[PDB]
Amino acid sequence: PQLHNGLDFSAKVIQGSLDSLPQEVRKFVEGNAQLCQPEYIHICDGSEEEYGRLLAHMQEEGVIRKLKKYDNCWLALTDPRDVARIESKTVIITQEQRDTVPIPKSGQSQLGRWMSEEDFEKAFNARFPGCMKGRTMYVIPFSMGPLGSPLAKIGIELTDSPYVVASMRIMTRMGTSVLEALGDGEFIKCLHSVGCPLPLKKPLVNNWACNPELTLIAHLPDRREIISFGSGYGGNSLLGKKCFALRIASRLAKEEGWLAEHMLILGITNPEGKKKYLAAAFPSACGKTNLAMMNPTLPGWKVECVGDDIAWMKFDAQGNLRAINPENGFFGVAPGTSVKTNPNAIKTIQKNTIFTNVAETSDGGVYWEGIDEPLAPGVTITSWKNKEWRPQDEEPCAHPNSRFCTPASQCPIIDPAWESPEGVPIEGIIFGGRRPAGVPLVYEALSWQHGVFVGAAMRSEATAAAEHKGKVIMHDPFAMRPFFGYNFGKYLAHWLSMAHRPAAKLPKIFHVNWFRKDKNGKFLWPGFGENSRVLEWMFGRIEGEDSAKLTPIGYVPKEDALNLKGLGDVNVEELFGISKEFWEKEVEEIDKYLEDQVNADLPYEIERELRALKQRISQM
Ligand SMILES: Nc1nc2c(ncn2[C@@H]2O[C@H](COP(=O)(O)OP(=O)(O)OP(=O)(O)O)[C@@H](O)[C@H]2O)c(=O)[nH]1
Ligand SMILES: O=C(O)C(=O)CS(=O)(=O)O
Ligand SMILES: [Mn+2]
Ligand SMILES: [Mn+2]
Ligand SMILES: [Mn+2]
Repeated sequence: PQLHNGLDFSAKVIQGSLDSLPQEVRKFVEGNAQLCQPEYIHICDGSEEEYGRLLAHMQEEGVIRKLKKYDNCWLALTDPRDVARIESKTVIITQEQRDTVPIPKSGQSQLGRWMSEEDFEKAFNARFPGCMKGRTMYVIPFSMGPLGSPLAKIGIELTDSPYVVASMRIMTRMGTSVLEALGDGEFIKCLHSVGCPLPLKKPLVNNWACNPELTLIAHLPDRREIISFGSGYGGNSLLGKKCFALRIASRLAKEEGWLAEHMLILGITNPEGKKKYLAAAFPSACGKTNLAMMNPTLPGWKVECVGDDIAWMKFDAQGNLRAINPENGFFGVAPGTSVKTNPNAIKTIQKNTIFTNVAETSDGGVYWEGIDEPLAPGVTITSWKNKEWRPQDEEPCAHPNSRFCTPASQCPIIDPAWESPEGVPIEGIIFGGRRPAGVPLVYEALSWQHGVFVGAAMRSEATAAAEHKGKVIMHDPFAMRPFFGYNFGKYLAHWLSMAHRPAAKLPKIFHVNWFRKDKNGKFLWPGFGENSRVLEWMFGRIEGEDSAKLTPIGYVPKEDALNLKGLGDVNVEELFGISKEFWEKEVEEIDKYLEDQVNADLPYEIERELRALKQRISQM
């Protein structure tokens, strides 16, 4: 009801009907419509006709270009200030601070950024009132996970960016059918705005609308709401990926008893016809997508991909830890992808793929550093800054965090159970990061408690994913440091509690390091497809083969236990060298980190493993 006509937005709907929306869905749409004041309201249906109209619209607006060399591939160049996640401006709103982060013993919490409701209300009222003036508010109904899976969650994202809508059609399952499955059930509320209401006060760079000064990515897990403003790039705008499927999902997983982790899922088959599934948690820009799509160099071995970034795991009635990929596509880093490193990715991104901030060749193709592919004579390269680029310049032709957005079903080695609603049984979990020194190539945990300690003690040199710089070894426990949704001490206690469940079939826990260098700064391990030799040893350990050797840090492969045939130049002494001087300093850094960041919320079982490791190292 109303006294005038200022609340009924039915006259602004250009596709769909507010009358056909569920009541709680319509309240969420009309409520924010009155606040953001959009010129139009577009209810997405996920059809090919709608996807084609948005591509044509963005091309006419100068947002995206058509890559004429491939089949339905598009290039988008963004503002140089809006190129990655902004971890510093990502906050979690809870009534009590201890719900979000463990109260630090002295320093500042590196495990999350908390903000009170009172402070966020002021930051919200200074950004969103009238932010969509003259723009179209798109309503995106999407489902994370197979539409029908028990662990499937439905979300509604409001946004004023057609680039977000197009990307969400690739990365999630979006359409009219998601609204039918929702009904009057619960959904996650997602609100996004680029923060450029018309008329524009500031001219846009590369026709990319963004507001870097007022960028804010807020999470309210008690309200099931995600509110993002100012950014339209990747993890900031695609609210169903990092904000939903990791931060909010980890909170829900703790409440409901499952797991939401920053892990890939791959299935590997041996020449004897046995197939196992593995999960691996690597930090951002550390090799997850390359591992999940690996072309193995060992004959008779095959790798199939279930997912490359996010995993939702939960025990079943039989005690098996089952995992699903809640995503629908791949949002992977472009630089470094070549026919040598990731040939299965090259086959995937040749059609129906949206590229962001990669270089364009004059014949209509893509180009980036590490592509390992020469060009034809007369072919010129246009950098991501929309400028002419020659190999003589200092700057790279593609941004380090440039991405491709391709459907998962196009991957030639996609696992036939990647859309199965029951999930795949995980028999192994892999941790690791970028360590240039000290950490051996691979080792195996001694128990479930030691394995949880291994994940909590993860460290890796700073990459180019967030906004950190410099060669600095930083802590990244479970590769979840920028994505924790609640107290990290309670996160560890949730992982340790898995060993208390009846009939539980706990997987083995391994730690790898593809990035160990020698004294020359050269990589000691070739990596990429050669990592199948490391996965071969894991496969045998899960079966129970006697190919392990006990060390002060865990189980390492025996002498002549790794298939190193063909790589006769590998320095096995330096690949598995365990220096006591290095590990005395390493445990000191882990002790100082866990004591300050977790403090009174640290489970005793984690402190016991820290004591045990330091004792075994002292006896060396
Ligand atoms: N030396 C070495 N480098 C690798 C290996 N695998 C991947 N890399 C490099 O590490 C970078 C990380 O690539 P990704 O697999 O996309 O990183 P990611 O873990 O998926 O990170 P996100 O996509 O942000 O979640 C790539 O650009 C590769 O160049 C490897 O086995 N050995
Ligand atoms: O940061 C990561 O690990 C990503 O996968 C990229 S984004 O989706 O967070 O932009
Ligand atoms: Mn126009
Ligand atoms: Mn990731
Ligand atoms: Mn990836």
